[PDB]
Amino acid sequence: MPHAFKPGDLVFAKMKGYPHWPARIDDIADGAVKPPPNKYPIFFFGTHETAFLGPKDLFPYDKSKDKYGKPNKRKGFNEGLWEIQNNPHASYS
Repeated sequence: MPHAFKPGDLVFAKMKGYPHWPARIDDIADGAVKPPPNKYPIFFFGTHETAFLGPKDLFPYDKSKDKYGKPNKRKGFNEGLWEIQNNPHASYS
């Protein structure tokens, strides 16, 4: 059965006006800006941007890849597919 989201979990994350996007739940580094309550730090593969999202916008990668894991015209998306599949836990700093 599902647990709560934890750092390292892989997802497609949904933001308004964007396709479901390969992403991971990030850690918050010591000394770094924390998310608002009920929000997780989301690292988007390919674009390498962070946004804060709640679970309603987080789709677990294993369950969702057959729907959302397909090339997209959007900038950085295809890079993003490679990253989540090939090295999703790497430093992209």
